[PDB]
Amino acid sequence: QIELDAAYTSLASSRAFLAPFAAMAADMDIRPLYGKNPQVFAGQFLGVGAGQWGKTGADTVRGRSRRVAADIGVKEFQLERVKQLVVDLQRALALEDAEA
Amino acid sequence: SLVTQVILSADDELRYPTAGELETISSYLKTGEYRIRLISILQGKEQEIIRLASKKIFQLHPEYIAPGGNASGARQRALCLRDYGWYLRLITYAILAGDKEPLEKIGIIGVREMYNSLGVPIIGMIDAIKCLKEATVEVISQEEEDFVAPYYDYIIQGMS
Amino acid sequence: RTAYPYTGSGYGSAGVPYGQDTYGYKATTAKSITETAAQAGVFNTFVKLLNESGVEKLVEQAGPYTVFAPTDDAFAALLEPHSFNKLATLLRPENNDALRKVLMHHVIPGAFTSASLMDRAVTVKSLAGEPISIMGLNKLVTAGTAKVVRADVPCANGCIIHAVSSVIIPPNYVPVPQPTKPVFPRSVIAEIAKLPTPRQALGLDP
Amino acid sequence: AYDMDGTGAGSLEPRGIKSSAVEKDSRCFKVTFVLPSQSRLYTFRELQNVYTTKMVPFSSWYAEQQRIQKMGGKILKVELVAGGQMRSVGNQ
Amino acid sequence: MLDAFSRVVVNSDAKAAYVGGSDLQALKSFIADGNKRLDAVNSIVSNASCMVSDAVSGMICENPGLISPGGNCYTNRRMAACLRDGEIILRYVSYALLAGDASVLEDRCLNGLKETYIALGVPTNSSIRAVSIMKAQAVAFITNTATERKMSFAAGDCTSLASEVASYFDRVGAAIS
Amino acid sequence: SIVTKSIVNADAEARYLSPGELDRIKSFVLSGQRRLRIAQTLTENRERIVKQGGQQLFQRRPDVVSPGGNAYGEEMTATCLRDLDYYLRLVTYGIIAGDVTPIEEIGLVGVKEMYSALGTPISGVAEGIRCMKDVACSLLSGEDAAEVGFYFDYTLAAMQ
Amino acid sequence: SIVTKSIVNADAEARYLSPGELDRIKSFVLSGQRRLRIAQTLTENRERIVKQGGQQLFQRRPDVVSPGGNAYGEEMTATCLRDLDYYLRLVTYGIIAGDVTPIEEIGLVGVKEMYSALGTPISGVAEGIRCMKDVACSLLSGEDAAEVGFYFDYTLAAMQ
Amino acid sequence: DVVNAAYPKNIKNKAPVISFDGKKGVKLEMVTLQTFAGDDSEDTLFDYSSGKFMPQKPADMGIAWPSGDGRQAEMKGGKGSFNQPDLRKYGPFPDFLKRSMDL
Amino acid sequence: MQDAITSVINAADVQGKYLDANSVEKLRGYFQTGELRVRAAATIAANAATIIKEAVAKSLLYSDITRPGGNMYTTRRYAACIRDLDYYLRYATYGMLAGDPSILDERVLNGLKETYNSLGVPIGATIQAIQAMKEVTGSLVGSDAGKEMGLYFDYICSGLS
Amino acid sequence: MQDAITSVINAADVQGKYLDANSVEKLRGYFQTGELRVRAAATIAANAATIIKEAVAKSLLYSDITRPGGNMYTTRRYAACIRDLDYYLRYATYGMLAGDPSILDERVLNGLKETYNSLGVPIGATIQAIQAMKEVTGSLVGSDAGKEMGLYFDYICSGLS
Amino acid sequence: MQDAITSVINAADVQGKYLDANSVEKLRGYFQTGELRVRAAATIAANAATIIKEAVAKSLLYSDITRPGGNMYTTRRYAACIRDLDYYLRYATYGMLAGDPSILDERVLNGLKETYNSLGVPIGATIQAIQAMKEVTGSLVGSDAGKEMGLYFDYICSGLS
Ligand SMILES: C=CC1=C(C)[C@@H](Cc2[nH]c(/C=C3N=C(/C=C4\NC(=O)[C@H](C)[C@H]4CC)C(C)=C\3CCC(=O)O)c(CCC(=O)O)c2C)NC1=O
Ligand SMILES: C=CC1=C(C)[C@@H](Cc2[nH]c(/C=C3N=C(/C=C4\NC(=O)[C@H](C)[C@H]4CC)C(C)=C\3CCC(=O)O)c(CCC(=O)O)c2C)NC1=O
Ligand SMILES: C=CC1=C(C)[C@@H](Cc2[nH]c(/C=C3N=C(/C=C4\NC(=O)[C@H](C)[C@H]4CC)C(C)=C\3CCC(=O)O)c(CCC(=O)O)c2C)NC1=O
Ligand SMILES: C=CC1=C(C)[C@@H](Cc2[nH]c(/C=C3N=C(/C=C4\NC(=O)[C@H](C)[C@H]4CC)C(C)=C\3CCC(=O)O)c(CCC(=O)O)c2C)NC1=O
Ligand SMILES: CCC1=C(C)/C(=C/C2=NC(=C\c3[nH]c(/C=C4\NC(=O)[C@H](C)[C@H]4CC)c(C)c3CCC(=O)O)/C(CCC(=O)O)=C2C)NC1=O
Ligand SMILES: CCC1=C(C)/C(=C/C2=NC(=C\c3[nH]c(/C=C4\NC(=O)[C@H](C)[C@H]4CC)c(C)c3CCC(=O)O)/C(CCC(=O)O)=C2C)NC1=O
Ligand SMILES: CCC1=C(C)/C(=C/C2=NC(=C\c3[nH]c(/C=C4\NC(=O)[C@H](C)[C@H]4CC)c(C)c3CCC(=O)O)/C(CCC(=O)O)=C2C)NC1=O
Ligand SMILES: CCC1=C(C)/C(=C/C2=NC(=C\c3[nH]c(/C=C4\NC(=O)[C@H](C)[C@H]4CC)c(C)c3CCC(=O)O)/C(CCC(=O)O)=C2C)NC1=O
Ligand SMILES: CCC1=C(C)/C(=C/C2=NC(=C\c3[nH]c(/C=C4\NC(=O)[C@H](C)[C@H]4CC)c(C)c3CCC(=O)O)/C(CCC(=O)O)=C2C)NC1=O
Repeated sequence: QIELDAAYTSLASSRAFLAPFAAMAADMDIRPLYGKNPQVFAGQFLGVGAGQWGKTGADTVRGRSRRVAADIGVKEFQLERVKQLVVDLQRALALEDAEA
Repeated sequence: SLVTQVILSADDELRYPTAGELETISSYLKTGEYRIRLISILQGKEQEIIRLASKKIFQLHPEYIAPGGNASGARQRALCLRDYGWYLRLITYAILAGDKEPLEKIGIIGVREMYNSLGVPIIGMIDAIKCLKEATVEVISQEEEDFVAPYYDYIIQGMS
Repeated sequence: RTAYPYTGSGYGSAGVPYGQDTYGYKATTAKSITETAAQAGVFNTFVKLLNESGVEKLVEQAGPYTVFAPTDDAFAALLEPHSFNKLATLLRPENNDALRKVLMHHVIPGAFTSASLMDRAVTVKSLAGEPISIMGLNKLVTAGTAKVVRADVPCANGCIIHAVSSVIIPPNYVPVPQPTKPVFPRSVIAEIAKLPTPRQALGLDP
Repeated sequence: AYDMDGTGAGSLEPRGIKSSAVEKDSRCFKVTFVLPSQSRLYTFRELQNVYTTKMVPFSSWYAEQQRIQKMGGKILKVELVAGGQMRSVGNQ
Repeated sequence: MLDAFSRVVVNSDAKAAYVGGSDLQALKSFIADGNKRLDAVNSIVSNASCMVSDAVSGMICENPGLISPGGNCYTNRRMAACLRDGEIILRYVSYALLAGDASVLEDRCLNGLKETYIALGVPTNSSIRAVSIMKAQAVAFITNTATERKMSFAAGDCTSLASEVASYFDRVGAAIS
Repeated sequence: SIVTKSIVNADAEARYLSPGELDRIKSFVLSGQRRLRIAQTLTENRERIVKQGGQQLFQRRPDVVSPGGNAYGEEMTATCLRDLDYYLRLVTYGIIAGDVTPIEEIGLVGVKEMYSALGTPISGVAEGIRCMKDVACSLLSGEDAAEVGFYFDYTLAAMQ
Repeated sequence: SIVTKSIVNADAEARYLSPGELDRIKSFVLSGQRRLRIAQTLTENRERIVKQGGQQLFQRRPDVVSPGGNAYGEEMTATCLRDLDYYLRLVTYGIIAGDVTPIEEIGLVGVKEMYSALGTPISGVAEGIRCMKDVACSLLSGEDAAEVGFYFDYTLAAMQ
Repeated sequence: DVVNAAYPKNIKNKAPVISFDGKKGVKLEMVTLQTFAGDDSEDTLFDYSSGKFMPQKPADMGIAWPSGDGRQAEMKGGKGSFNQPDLRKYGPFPDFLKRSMDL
Repeated sequence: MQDAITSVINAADVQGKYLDANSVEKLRGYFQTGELRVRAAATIAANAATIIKEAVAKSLLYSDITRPGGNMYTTRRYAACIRDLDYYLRYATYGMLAGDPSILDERVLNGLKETYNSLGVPIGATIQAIQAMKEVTGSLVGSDAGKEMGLYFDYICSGLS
Repeated sequence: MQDAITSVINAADVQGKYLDANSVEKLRGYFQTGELRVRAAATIAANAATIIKEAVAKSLLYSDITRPGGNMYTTRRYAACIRDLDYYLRYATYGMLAGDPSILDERVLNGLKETYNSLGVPIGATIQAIQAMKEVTGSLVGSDAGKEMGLYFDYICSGLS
Repeated sequence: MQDAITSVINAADVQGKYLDANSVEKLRGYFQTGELRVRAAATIAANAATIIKEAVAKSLLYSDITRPGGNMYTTRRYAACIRDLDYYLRYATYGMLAGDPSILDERVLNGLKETYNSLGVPIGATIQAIQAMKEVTGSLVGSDAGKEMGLYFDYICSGLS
């Protein structure tokens, strides 16, 4: 638990690292070359091409806050695995209390 | 072995193995057991062959057997068959790892200074290996002895 | 024949080889910080707290450090009635946060041997970030509240290790409070009644 | 200049040792190693001591450490005697 | 005993030197903030009768076995001595802040205090907390961040005198440990 | 080729060629009949392998052909397919030489300097060769597609 | 800085600093008052210098922000401006250090390896710094714009 | 051994704990009263490890490097046909270089 | 620097005996997987830059080693990483072909953890990068080939630890 | 190898923040003494041989290290001294200009006391030579400049001790 | 690298005194044996290969370091021995002429036992080879000349131990 809480403080520190530029690029005019209107040839990027969408969809997004978020999901998997292991250990300790 | 030569030779250029080299590993591994089947044939004929090697190395060179020569005496001749046994054992290694390094990292590199500090005439040892290759042809059929022929004459080329 | 002879060969030589053993540039033999302490058999809680807290990566580095690693009798001496107030809360498993600074106050950038502290009082901040005053007078070298026990231990990267008698707490370190209950106000009318109205602030009402 | 101009694979100068050394780097290691020649028995050159301990620079430690293992050497100990750690500016 | 002027004399006697131009910039900067140092000693000695009761009673509410019978603050004569060495230590630290060097601290206050407190049976770890509350108070008074009495000052940086008085209490707290 | 660098390898080492080197020159020349058939398939399929090669390249990288892309207009798009005809030609050389040595010193050595100096996205031309690879391996059996595709991905590796 | 490499220059040559080196350390420190004013202008103009910097960058390179571009979406565009805030910061270091030594070992050494390994078009980020340069030199007089622009174009040169 | 079929599921009930609450009745209780336990066994019923796991290193082979010269630490298959014995024996060696047979 | 055949020949030679049935039994086991290793080393050579780009973005791309003060901040320091991760993915490819991890400690592992401590490189983040790089390598070469290539990654991670 | 500006930029960069008022406050303090350091380094370059000739004649010229058996007897050994003292007066000049003693331990102090113990060079006489050399350096550059140049001499003497 | 005359001159010079009667007394003792050492170094140069061939055949020729697994098995490893034994018989010849073993530890002994431990060369068999080589050297040069040449062999064996 207390290394999952250290992962959440690193996600909060990674967003404050980029928040002067995340809001500074929020009122720029970023016009692409293709991909939005269908009158321009986009090629592969009409949607996405041939298997490159991923197992989830968030794994194809790059960034400092997406990369520490995948660290959180692998760290919360190991906490939830061992929190469900103390449940059936507590069942067997109470199941052996009905014989004395 | 052969894969080791490709990993090394590709490692000094800081690159993965190219298209041609991966052929050289793939073709070598597909001819795998036939070396394995062949070495078991030769291991069952080591007492076969070294007895035949002592046939002609000494009828060709009675200088070494005679009193005064290096191989004169029982215990000198005793290891004499042992050197054939190690060489024949080395060739089974070379026939398996399909190249010359087990015949070169052992046996060949610095062999002359070994023998010259021993008194064994280095020209006589060349005929000993040539005698050993002459002996391996009889207990081996025509199919597989030219598979093992290039491993012998490398030793003769290494010793000169 | 002079006692302090020298090194070298050829003429103008004193019969002693170069470097006293024929080696000009001697390969070192010390280990690094944390396993020079692991071999000592006295810094057991110190090396273990470093490994758990992640500070041990910092004092792995090659920078010339002057560690003031307390022997575990110092850690065993943390059962003051006083010092247990400000340090017992770190025993909780979520408070690794303060444990790194409190341990990072024991690392000093630089190689300050005790012989280099001949009646000299020089301060410095740690790698924790706050100043510490090293204090060598009357051959009693002090590091905050250290009162160093063993003089120096030569380490790998030109680093030094001094054994201290206690644990140095950083100056502006406040102890973390114990885990508490998030309390909420039961009513809302006991709090509108707790706020002074504008007519109260001008003295118009009692 | 430095060894990271943009060279990588498929570039005109040959693919080689690329060190992360800055402009005129002033960091240097103190290394210790044995490096048997493995080539004297067909060259017959004179013999030289193979156990050396010397200060190699940071600019060329990686090439040297990459090469000491090329010829079967073993590195007994290395340290960063001169230079800082995590230092953005000042390695020059 | 020495001061900050005569510490660099007996350092310059160790090299058989004259006190030349290299060392006088250390001392002319010392008299440059000489008005700052006297503004730091005056914050200590004006609350010094109240800091000693603030610090000894903070030791009691942490380690209450001293006032327990058989303890070391139980007898009322034995309590009045513990208020005395709270302020004799504060008398010798304030001389060390005044002189600028801890020689008079390490030749008169700590000269045998360690074998005193063993032979009186005084608990040494509570003598650390009697000293170190006065460390945390004097760095609050000199930085003027004491939370219930602010003194008037010409404004500016003072953090070197704060760490200097924190360095003198650690030489007390290490010499009696 | 495998013949020329198996020589220059043993050339530098002051020695002849081992059985490991001469049983592969032997193994390569018996492979030569099958190599010319594979290169013969790609030789007169360049109309489809290139034109369908640039098919998927634009449908995957519309930026390079869109206005502002390097291969924009009737002109650059023709040269946009010209380079693919080059690299498809070099793969036919590598298949017959049994190595990327022809592809090495033509189209690979210093390729990043050219395309960086032409303003062309080098990653874009790497995408073009991958699109040609799926068209090429779709024209051959599995035993051949492990070769013809094998030389493309080496070109993909060196081109980034 | 000019102080540290004028030292390490004369350090390597086993000598002290010449008048040519010491009349410029002297000339640089008297220049230090004017340098802090110039860096002080860029320090609290990063809101406009960066945001208008990415203004012209997207108008000149819509591919990088269009769908498929490296800086596409709300996420990458924020990091798209983050790097410009980095390089604008390093130029403030170079102005105060009187040299691109801070910009050299931060953001320039091995920069092509990073951006090639991130998939970012290195030419695109070079276009971004040029757009910041016109905004920066528009904030200062002619005597200053010959400096603040002077450090940007060095970053432009090393970034391609 | 589990030989306690004399002791059922009703071992540690501790029937005689008795609380008088004054001069009235004895108020008999069967509270189980566990120990200051801890049940000292290793490798329990589940894994309890979610990632953060590359701890495995080979054992030290002395002066050579680990797992390199295991040509002395193997079994064998054969020995050869002639094989003159040693007669000087000079101690068994620690693997007789960091170089292998195939140097 | 020994492959599976070199290690088998060495152990059979170090006792002075011929290649018996047990020595050839392992050699036949290596030749059976000879077809799998080349195709594994084939695709890894193709997607070398793509694998390293996937590992760093999945393990340590946005962590605060990437930010200022972290161990990977400056562009020289970032560029050293992908140079550094290239060796792990490359030398692991050599171990996968040779079938013996002797080349790793010969040319990678020795003086490695002693070098990162000198530079102050975080060994913790390094292993997780290799673990993430091992995870993507199992994507390309398949399951069993990933088991083979993965068997040398953790060998690096174990000794580097 | 950092000057005062490099050290200020490093500490302000290592936290990822800009150059605030405190970082520029020290930088302004360094630029104020920029005029003093050059003139200090000016005269020291002129009187380099004269300063070293004054120090050795004032500290260790006639002591019995100079006589037979002493550590400085032979002409090679005497000539090594003034070569050796030249570095201390030279590198101290670099620290006086850079305003940071990082260059000393980077290029002088590391492996220095460990080297003199190998040769058997007396560290006691060495420091007194540098102390006497510090005394004459305060003669030339003045009082405060001598305080600056003197601040790096004892830094050498401290670490060399 | 000092001979008997160099060592005598050094000790007489290191006290700054002339060559008195005691210093010349040893020098006359060295010149008396000057005729013996050259003839000793004469025959050793002639029978260099014969002496080394006699030592290895008498000490470690048939021991199991010579057999597989032993420290001397491969031909490169065997050839390194007689190359290695040549230095001991050669440098001992230099010490016999110079009359001072300073050249041995200067050029042979330093880093030698630390090198054999690295390679894993058995120091026990090495000394017995030199002892056997010392035994044959007393055969050629005679008794007293063998006492002289033998006096530097065990000096190598002592320090190499
Ligand atoms: C920072 C240092 C630190 C400590 C000193 C302890 C202090 C402490 N103890 C408890 C909490 C508790 N403390 C006790 C202990 C006792 N109750 C008794 O009647 C006995 C006399 C005595 C034991 C000898 C009990 C029984 C609980 C309830 C929770 C539990 O049993 O686990 C709590 C949780 C508060 C709450 O939720 O109510 C805290 C902070 N924990 C810390 O983290
Ligand atoms: C010049 C140096 C100098 C000092 C530093 C002080 C300290 C000091 N205190 C006492 C004497 C004492 N000192 C203490 C003090 C304490 N016990 C505690 O539990 C607390 C931790 C601490 C108070 C803060 C007590 C309790 C006595 C009384 C012993 C007694 O009366 O028998 C004595 C012995 C004097 C005597 O009783 O005859 C001295 C030397 N006085 C000095 O002259
Ligand atoms: C259980 C009993 C108990 C106490 C009595 C207080 C005692 C106390 N006060 C302070 C801390 C302090 N104590 C004082 C002392 C004083 N303030 C003044 O203005 C006067 C001069 C003097 C009282 C006469 C000062 C000035 C500080 C610093 C902060 C401040 O109060 O402004 C500290 C150190 C910090 C800490 O550990 O919390 C302690 C232990 N705390 C306790 O836990
Ligand atoms: C409700 C629960 C309950 C109890 C716990 C006992 C308690 C108890 N015991 C006695 C009364 C007594 N208790 C004792 C017992 C003893 N006296 C001794 O001196 C011995 C040390 C000890 C023997 C072990 C004796 C001897 C008497 C008096 C004779 C008797 O009443 O039996 C009385 C009556 C006292 C009176 O008359 O006021 C009571 C209430 N009885 C109860 O009804
Ligand atoms: C101080 C020197 C320095 C630089 C420059 C630097 C760059 C840097 N740029 C990054 C990402 C990135 N950079 C971009 C940049 C761009 N996209 C575009 O279209 C434009 C052409 C361009 C910006 C003008 C994008 C899109 C990412 C995220 C890529 C991804 O998520 O895969 C990352 C990874 C995430 C992070 O940690 O921030 C680093 C480290 N680090 C440094 O230390
Ligand atoms: C693995 C490679 C390898 C080889 C070959 C090897 C050889 C070797 N041959 C030796 C001796 C000898 N070898 C011979 C050999 C011969 N006389 C003849 O007429 C023949 C042509 C020839 C044998 C076929 C003789 C006579 C001696 C004894 C010489 C003596 O000691 O007087 C010795 C000295 C000890 C011993 O006999 O074991 C070695 C080490 N060592 C090795 O490691
Ligand atoms: C072939 C076996 C082998 C390896 C592995 C090797 C590593 C090696 N890594 C180095 C640096 C480095 N390595 C890193 C790596 C990292 N930073 C992080 O945060 C990550 C955890 C990690 C990437 C996975 C960095 C940042 C440097 C530069 C350190 C500096 O400039 O101080 C250096 C210093 C010289 C240079 O890069 O030119 C060497 C020699 N050398 C070898 O011969
Ligand atoms: C045999 C090895 C080999 C190659 C590869 C080669 C390439 C090459 N490509 C060129 C141009 C070009 N190449 C492109 C290519 C592209 N535009 C895109 O959008 C795509 C990403 C990409 C093609 C798939 C364009 C647009 C030009 C013209 C650039 C200009 O006109 O400025 C030119 C200059 C004109 C010419 O002489 O053809 C050469 C020499 N030469 C060689 O000898
Ligand atoms: C001039 C002073 C001096 C000496 C003495 C010296 C020794 C030295 N002996 C070496 C190897 C060796 N030395 C031996 C020696 C022996 N094996 C045995 O069983 C015997 C006990 C012993 C013969 C007496 C062997 C077998 C090797 C090769 C080790 C290997 O390939 O791993 C090597 C490694 C490189 C090489 O030979 O090219 C050096 C440097 N170098 C010097 O500069």
